[PDB]
Amino acid sequence: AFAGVLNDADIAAALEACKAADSFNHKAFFAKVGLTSKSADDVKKAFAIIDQDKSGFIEEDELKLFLQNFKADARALTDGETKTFLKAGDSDGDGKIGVDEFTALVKA
Amino acid sequence: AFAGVLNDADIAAALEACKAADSFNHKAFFAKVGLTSKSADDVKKAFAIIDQDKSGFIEEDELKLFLQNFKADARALTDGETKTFLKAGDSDGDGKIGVDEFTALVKA
Repeated sequence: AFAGVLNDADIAAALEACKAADSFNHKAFFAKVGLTSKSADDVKKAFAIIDQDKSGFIEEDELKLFLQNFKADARALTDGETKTFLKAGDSDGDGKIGVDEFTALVKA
Repeated sequence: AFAGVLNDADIAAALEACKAADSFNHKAFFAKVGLTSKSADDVKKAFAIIDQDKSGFIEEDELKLFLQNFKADARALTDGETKTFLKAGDSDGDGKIGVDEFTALVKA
């Protein structure tokens, strides 16, 4: 879903680096794919794609499928990767990530 | 110190993927640099290099400098990366990593 608004090669390389189970690092991913340098406005767009059901939050089931928003055949994160990613982004502890949280996960 | 027993390109790419602060992932690193496919005997050799003082353990100060064993000018891990890496490898909770622990961190 980003393929048009993130570069093709950046995505591929991002995915290749975390093909092994439990090798995912969201900072590593974000930097490589090129989202860290994006505008808060484009980051919000990115957010909406990940939030598959448009609930206004990225729930754990959506975080598990994070990579698949980038390349449809990407692997699911393991439970440990998902919990780690959740824990880093979920500032208020509601077990989900809201747009402001997402923005801080991407940029900081 | 591995440059002769790990490939040049693998190391470079491993380092490039984690240049950003807090982007380090030991599984990602290990897989890319090529240590995961090594013999328990070569893994022990790797261990001895990281254990800079030959105490028989990789203490936290040595883990912080992990990358520098691969390329001398590599960055130090942040405190958060080091704690995470320590926590994943330190099975017995003595705050350091022994060779068997290291072996399981690399292979599993």
